[PDB]
Amino acid sequence: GYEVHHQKLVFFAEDVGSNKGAIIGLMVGGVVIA
Amino acid sequence: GYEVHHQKLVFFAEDVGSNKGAIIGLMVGGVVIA
Amino acid sequence: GYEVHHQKLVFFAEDVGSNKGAIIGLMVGGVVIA
Amino acid sequence: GYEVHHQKLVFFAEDVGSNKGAIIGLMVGGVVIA
Amino acid sequence: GYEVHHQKLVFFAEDVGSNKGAIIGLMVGGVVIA
Amino acid sequence: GYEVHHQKLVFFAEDVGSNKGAIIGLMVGGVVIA
Amino acid sequence: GYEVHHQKLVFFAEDVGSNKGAIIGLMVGGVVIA
Amino acid sequence: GYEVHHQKLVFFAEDVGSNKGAIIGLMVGGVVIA
Amino acid sequence: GYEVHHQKLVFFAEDVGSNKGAIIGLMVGGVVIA
Amino acid sequence: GYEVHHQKLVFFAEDVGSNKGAIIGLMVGGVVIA
Repeated sequence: GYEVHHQKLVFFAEDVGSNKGAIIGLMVGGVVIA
Repeated sequence: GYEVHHQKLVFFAEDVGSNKGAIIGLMVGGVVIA
Repeated sequence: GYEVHHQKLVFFAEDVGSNKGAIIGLMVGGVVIA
Repeated sequence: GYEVHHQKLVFFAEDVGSNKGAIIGLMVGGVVIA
Repeated sequence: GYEVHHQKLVFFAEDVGSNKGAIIGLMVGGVVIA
Repeated sequence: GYEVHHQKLVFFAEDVGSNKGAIIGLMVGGVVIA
Repeated sequence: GYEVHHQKLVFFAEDVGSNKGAIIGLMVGGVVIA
Repeated sequence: GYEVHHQKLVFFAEDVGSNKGAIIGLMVGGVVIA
Repeated sequence: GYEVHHQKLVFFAEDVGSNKGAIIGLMVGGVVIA
Repeated sequence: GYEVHHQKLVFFAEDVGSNKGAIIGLMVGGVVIA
């Protein structure tokens, strides 16, 4: 018998304020210019 | 017997205020200019 | 016997206010100019 | 009998303020110019 | 009988302020220019 | 001065033959039974 | 002066033959039963 | 002066034959039963 | 003056045959039952 | 003057045959039951 519970993944846990750049959770490939 | 419960994935957990840039949860490929 | 329950995926959990940029949940390809 | 509980993964635990660069949780491949 | 609980992984535990560079939690491959 | 060119994203680069299952490029939510 | 060129992202580079299961490029959320 | 070129990301470089399970390039959240 | 070229990331370089389980390139969160 | 070239990252360099379990390149969070 197996169980997994109350597992969490959070990228940004708290607030984001006044960014003038680039904020990305998960990026796969691509180009980011900030 | 197996179970998984109360699993969560959150990119942005708290508020986002006054961004003048680019905020992306998940990006695959593409170009981001901020 | 297997079960999965109460699983959630949330990109933006809290409010978004006064953005003057670009907010994208999921982006695949494309060009974002902010 | 096995169980795992209250396991968490957090990239950014506290707030992000006034970034003018690039903040990425998870990056796979790609180019980041900040 | 085995159990694991209250295990956590945190990349950035406290706040990030005014970055003008590049902050990445996990990077696999890719190029980062800061 | 910045430029990005000849960037491509391809889900299936070569041919698909005689599938009796389910082939999906991008899936968001939903249920797939194959 | 910055440039990025000839960048590619490919999920399946070669052919797919006779699948009786499920092949998905990118999956976000959802349930896949194969 | 900076440049990046001929960068590639490939999930499956060669052919996939006769799968009766589940093949996913990128998975974010969700449940996969194979 | 800086340059990066001919950089590659490949998850599966050669062929995949007759899987009856689950093959995932990149997985973020979620539950995989094979 | 700096350059980096012919750099590669490969998770699975050779073929995968007849798996009845779970093969994952990169896993972040989540639960894998094989």
